Formats: sequence, C-alpha cells, structure tokens
Amino acid sequence: LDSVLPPSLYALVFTLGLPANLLALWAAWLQVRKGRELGVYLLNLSLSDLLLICALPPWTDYYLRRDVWGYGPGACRLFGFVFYTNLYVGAAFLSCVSADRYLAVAHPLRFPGARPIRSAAAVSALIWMLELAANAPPLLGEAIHRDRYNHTFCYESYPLSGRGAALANVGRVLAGFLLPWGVMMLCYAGLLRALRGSASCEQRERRRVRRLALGLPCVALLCYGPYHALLLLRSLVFLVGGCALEERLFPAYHASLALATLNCLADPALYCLACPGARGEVAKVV
Repeated sequence: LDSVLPPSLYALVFTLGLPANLLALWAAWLQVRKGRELGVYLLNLSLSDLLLICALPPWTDYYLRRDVWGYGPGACRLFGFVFYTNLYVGAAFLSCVSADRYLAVAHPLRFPGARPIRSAAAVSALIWMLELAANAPPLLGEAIHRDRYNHTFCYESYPLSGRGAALANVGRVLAGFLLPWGVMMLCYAGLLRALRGSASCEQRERRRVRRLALGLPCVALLCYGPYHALLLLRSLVFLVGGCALEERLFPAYHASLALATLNCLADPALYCLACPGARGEVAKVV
C-alpha cells in the first residue's frame, strides 16, 4: 500500500523547495530590479510555489490521519482553495514565461514596447484574479462527505456529484492544463524555429537551447500530466461500473498529487539554477 509515500514526498518538497523557493524569490526580485519583464512572471511563479509549500503541512496531517480531517471542522476549504489555485496559477505563469521568451527571441526588434513591467504586472494580476474567481466554486463551504469509515477527505466527491456538476473537472482539465501547456508547446517550438537562421550561435549553443526549451515543457508535462489524466478519465466516464472504477482509480489519483507537487520544486531549479546570474545572486546570499 502507499500511505507513507504522499506525506514523505510532501516533506521532501517542503524541506527542499521552500528554502530554494525563497532563494528564487530573491533572485527574481533582484532580476526585476533592473527592469526585466520575465522578472514579474518568475516572481509570481515563486509566490505560488511558496503558497503550495505553506499549504502542504495541513495536508501532511490530513494524510497521516488516513484521509479523515483532523485540523478543522470547516477550515479546510481555505487549504483546498490555496492548493488548487496554486496548482493552476503555476502552469499559467509557466505559460507566460514561455510566451515572454518567445516574443523576446522571435521578434527582438519589436518586444518589449512600452515599460513592460506595467503590462506584465497587469497580466499577472489578471491571472491571479481570474484563477481565484475560477477556483471560488471549489472552496466556499458547499460539500463534504464520509462513506465507509474514517474517510472524510476535504471537499472530495466519491463518487462524483453528478453530470450536472461533474463538469468542473473537465473545465479545469481543458482550461487549466491544456491551454497553458499548448501555449508553451507553440512558444518554445517557435523559439527553436526562430533560432535556426542565427549566423552567430554554433551547434554548441543551438543544442543547449534545444535541451532547455524542449526539456522544461517535458518536466511540466511529467509533473502535471497524471493528475489531470486521472481527473479527466473520472469525469468523462462519470458523464457517460462507476463504483468499481472509483474503487480502483482512487489510490493512484491520490498519489498523483505527490507528483504534481514536485513542479513547485522543479521550477526554481529550471528557472533559477539554470540562469548564471541567479547563481551569482545565490552566491551573494551566503
């Protein structure tokens, strides 16, 4: 069985990501102190990572309680809200970073155009507001349940509430994963296609950019694929044996979130440890 796995992984994510995410926070702010458009997007991605890291400790006890809530009678909507909203916001800002890089590379002569910090912060605040307003129906004190024995996981629905309400998972799958991930696909593919004519960079730089721009989307997919795959499968079938399907597909779905939480530790490594300047800032921190 796997009731040690999730919480142990969460601890590994806390203990390592949270310091590394603070360091990435400082690196992003010292980057944006010079007027870097990518700085605000990196800042917000690190912010979401910190929010996941700080929301994890309730989930640790939650699991250790064999999924039945112990922390609060009703205070769990907040923790579910922050967890899921960060889960979506991280992908959104990954997409924004990819788009910024694509516009910087493909059209170096026409982007940025007017004090990009202002428009970038506008887009960032719009993403935050829209994600919060899209996750609001998922945490307001609406539903909670228990079926057999000590099974009251916060705001879960085994089985799904019904085809008239099960479409929240489908909407989240399409508009929280597929759209940002497809945007990153197109943006990094366009970046590689624009790098083709550069007389300057040799193979040693084109192939490095190829590893970077076809290795970060791969990590994002590896971290945010199983969760949305299981969710989409569950919801799509439930629209269309349901009992036995929920029985079999529960213990792997609940451990796919352990893989999803690895993105909040992988993103600093792929966006701070990759850049030499952020390594210099880290050497300044000590």
